[PDB]
Amino acid sequence: PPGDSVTVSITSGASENSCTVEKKIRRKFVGREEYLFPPVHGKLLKCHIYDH
Amino acid sequence: PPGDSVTVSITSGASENSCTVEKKIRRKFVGREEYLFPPVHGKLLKCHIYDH
Amino acid sequence: PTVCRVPLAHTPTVTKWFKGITLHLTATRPTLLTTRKLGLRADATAEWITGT
Amino acid sequence: SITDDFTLTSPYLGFCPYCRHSAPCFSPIKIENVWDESDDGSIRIQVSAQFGYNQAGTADVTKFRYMSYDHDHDIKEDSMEKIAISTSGPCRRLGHKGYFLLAQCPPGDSVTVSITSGASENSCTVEKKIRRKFVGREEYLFPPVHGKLLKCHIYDHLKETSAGYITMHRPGPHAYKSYLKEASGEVYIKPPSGKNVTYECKCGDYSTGIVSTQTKMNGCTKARQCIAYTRDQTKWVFNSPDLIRHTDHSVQGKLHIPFRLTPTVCRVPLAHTPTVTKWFKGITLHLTATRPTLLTTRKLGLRADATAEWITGT
Amino acid sequence: PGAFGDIQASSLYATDIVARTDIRLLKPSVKNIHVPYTQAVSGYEMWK
Amino acid sequence: KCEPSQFQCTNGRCITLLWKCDGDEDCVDGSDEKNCVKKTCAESDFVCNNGQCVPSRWKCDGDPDCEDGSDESPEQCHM
Amino acid sequence: KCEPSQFQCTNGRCITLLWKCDGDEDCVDGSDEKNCVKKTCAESDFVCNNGQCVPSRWKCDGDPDCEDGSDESPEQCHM
Amino acid sequence: KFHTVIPSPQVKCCGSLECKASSKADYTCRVFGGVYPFMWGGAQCFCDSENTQLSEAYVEFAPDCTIDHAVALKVHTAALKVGLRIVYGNTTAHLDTF
Ligand SMILES: [Ca+2]
Ligand SMILES: [Ca+2]
Ligand SMILES: [Ca+2]
Ligand SMILES: [Ca+2]
Repeated sequence: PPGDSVTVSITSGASENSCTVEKKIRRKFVGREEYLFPPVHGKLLKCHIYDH
Repeated sequence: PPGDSVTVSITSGASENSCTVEKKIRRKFVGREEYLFPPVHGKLLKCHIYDH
Repeated sequence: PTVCRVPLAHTPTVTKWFKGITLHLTATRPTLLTTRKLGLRADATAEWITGT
Repeated sequence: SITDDFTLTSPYLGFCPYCRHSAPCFSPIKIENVWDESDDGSIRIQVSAQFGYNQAGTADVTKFRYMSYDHDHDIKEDSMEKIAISTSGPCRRLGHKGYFLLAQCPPGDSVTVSITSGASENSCTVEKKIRRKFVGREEYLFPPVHGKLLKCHIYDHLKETSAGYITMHRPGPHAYKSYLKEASGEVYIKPPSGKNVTYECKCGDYSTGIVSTQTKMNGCTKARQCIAYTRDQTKWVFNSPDLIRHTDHSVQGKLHIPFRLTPTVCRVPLAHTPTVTKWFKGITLHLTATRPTLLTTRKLGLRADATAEWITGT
Repeated sequence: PGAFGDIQASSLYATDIVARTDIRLLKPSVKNIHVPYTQAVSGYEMWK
Repeated sequence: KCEPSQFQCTNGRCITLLWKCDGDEDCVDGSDEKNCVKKTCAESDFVCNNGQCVPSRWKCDGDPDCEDGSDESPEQCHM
Repeated sequence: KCEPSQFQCTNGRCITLLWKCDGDEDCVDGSDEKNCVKKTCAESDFVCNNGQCVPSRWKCDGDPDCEDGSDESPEQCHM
Repeated sequence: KFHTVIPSPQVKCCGSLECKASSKADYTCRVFGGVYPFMWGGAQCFCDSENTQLSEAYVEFAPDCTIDHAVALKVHTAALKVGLRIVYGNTTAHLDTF
């Protein structure tokens, strides 16, 4: 989700630590109409996503 | 609390899923004075609430 | 329908001069202040006042 | 004389404006004051409960004592890991002593101290504007790795420091409706087993006495016209705004306020060095800043036209 | 009230503080014990 | 009479509606308590055999408390 | 001298107060460390019978290491 | 910055309470007619309407004011003092004078 920092942590166990770096993460969208998540019905545009 | 979406989810079990719809939920106040929560001392106004 | 509880703002202090009054208002959260003359025409005003 | 022997004190029941169920109610975890004057974001919270002590009052870091809901006016103890502080997200707890907690918190609009589990899983919330703070003339989000050292004040994490004192007064009367019976048409008073309890009534005439057994009582028809409370409590209690004061409200002792404000050195960022373009009777500055930074100038003559702008961007 | 110097004292530990913060005490309304009150903002905070 | 958001006791007083059916007696004759249908009992309030809500410590203290005296019954507390 | 913000070693060099009593020898003689009363030890830092903070692996390595020689004691490490 | 202090209220069942002058800063006191207050445990007084409550509120110094505090000053005529590096021949001198 959008935020102002990125954190990686080891939740439990003996080596319980954390790390944080300043970084601006903003909501992104494709096209000319803002939205919160891909709606069910609409036209298909061209985008780029990281391959899982 | 105030937010931009409403989510119902089944936390644990075999059928662990979630659902989300876009809905603007904003903080509501009664009268002519903004407040965070009903204060201890004040006058009584007329308001409508859902019955528990 | 039921009754809620709403805050009562800090009572203002009036400074009186010739053909005019001055209000000294304090409000931690936004508050409404409306005025209207009692003559033939009513110069109604509305303002959300915050701070001193 | 400031005393540290907590065995002479006891917690009490405040009036939290916002309990767990989003309605004002009597709670053992009432927030009294919240102070935020440190430069690193930490805050000091006063709570009607007592942390870092056992039921008997002796020192014990792992346990906190609080006032039970029972009518016998009893003090209960519990393991401390049930206690958490939060404003918008979880807060990291730093220190604790007596009525006071020291926690580091993210920005938010309210301060909440809660008991997560157990029989008494309550909460308490008070409105308070907690905002991010920084030292120096350049904004940041956490202290950077490399920079110059300024002078800053932070709350001392140690619990042996002192920043003042708070008064301690005698406990007031506390009547419980459980002591009134009202069988058929007569008000009866019953002590909680082997205790001496006093009563007052105004059933036509003012009546008052001390009893330790069942009392028929005379001339009283409604339970609402009598009160009954105990007198053998002697532990002092804070000067709370939610307690009926005793007849003699004279100060009996003082308690340290831990986590005094101390001077130390913080680290602050150094902005990107500006590039100077020189022209006739004037210079042009090429500035860059990811976060707002302050740029002030002043002439060196009689007139001192002074500028002060929060440059951001490029 | 509401400006700089709303509270003054000859020194930090002096016992003769004098202030004028426009304290108003209100009539209690709720059943449980309470001391409702209202006050002007901190003049020191405003000046800061 | 008073505005409908305020309930009037059978004595000549009008109080706010939040005080009705709240477990506390506010009218001088207690008209705001024995009129609603609430029947809940807290954990510390033992429910007597007659249905009346009575504090738990009242039980088997040596004197009758309930209308039928269930508190003093040897069945409930064994001596 | 220097400003109070920086402690001065017994050599003529001033260092920031953040390096005072941090478990690290900062001054040329280590005077910045032998003045505070810190006595905590790490999980891997075994505490000798004399209170010295020493690594756990240093224990019973075949030669005396502590002042009192508790490291080589048969009680601590049975042969 | 001030820190408001609100002492524990005093209530008398069937009686009257009177304001008394105090030397504390901005000491404000009031007396209220009929209250019948409640605490955890029910009513605290037997009189139905003759209950009197007295409220106090004065102002003290905040505990953290020992560091975050301001001082007001009145400044008279300023005096000036300088240091010099007078030299002559092959000898240099340093001195301060008003
Ligand atoms: Ca009622
Ligand atoms: Ca019984
Ligand atoms: Ca060091
Ligand atoms: Ca060894």
